[PDB]
Amino acid sequence: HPTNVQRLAEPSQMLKHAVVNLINYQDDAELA
Amino acid sequence: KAHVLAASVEQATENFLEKGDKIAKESQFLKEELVVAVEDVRKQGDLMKSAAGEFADDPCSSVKRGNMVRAARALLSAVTRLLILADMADVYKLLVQLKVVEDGILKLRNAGNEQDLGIQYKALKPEVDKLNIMAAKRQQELKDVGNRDQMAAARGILQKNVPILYTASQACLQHPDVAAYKANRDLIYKQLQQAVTGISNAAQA
Repeated sequence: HPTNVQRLAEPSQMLKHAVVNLINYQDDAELA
Repeated sequence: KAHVLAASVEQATENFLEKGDKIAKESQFLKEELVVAVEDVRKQGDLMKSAAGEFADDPCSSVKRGNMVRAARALLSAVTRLLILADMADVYKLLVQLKVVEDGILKLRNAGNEQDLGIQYKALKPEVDKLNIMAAKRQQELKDVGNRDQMAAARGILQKNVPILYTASQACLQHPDVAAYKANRDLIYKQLQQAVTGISNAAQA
């Protein structure tokens, strides 16, 4: 019986990483 | 292709909300508060969905990029508030079970005859076992090695002394006129209460 913290731990981490990756997005080819 | 990145934020948001919705629905503690926190994650999550989608469609727009960054900040803030409440809910559940064990220890201590002592002992043993599992799961989440050790020590004292208090109380009931047995019973009871307070304070550190 995982705690609430354990149940939300990895999901929260995946969301944080995905947000960081979107912010990291840069592609100067897009300019054209 | 920037939408590939926006899709991942969406996938992760939905995944997170699914878990949050379940905890908010199943919680016996902070139920209403967890619901409000999840509602906001959902609200900020949908705002992010729109902002991220606009940004992915027009990557070079400093404006759309700005709306996305700010929507991202609001979303992660709501996620943090939910995690905090979820954690408090876990602590509340542990504290309630600790109280069950504390009340059970007093009852074991003061059983009036061997018949009731045996029953109060059978009533306490399962609650101690459950409390320990919960306190152990809390220990693995504690970050300060100090608090982690205090917790470990308190759990050990609790488990080691419950059987001993039974034996001590049994002696008092079998030999009512012997003061030394009552003193021993009180000494063991004291060790147990110190473990209880130890668990209570370590759990909230």
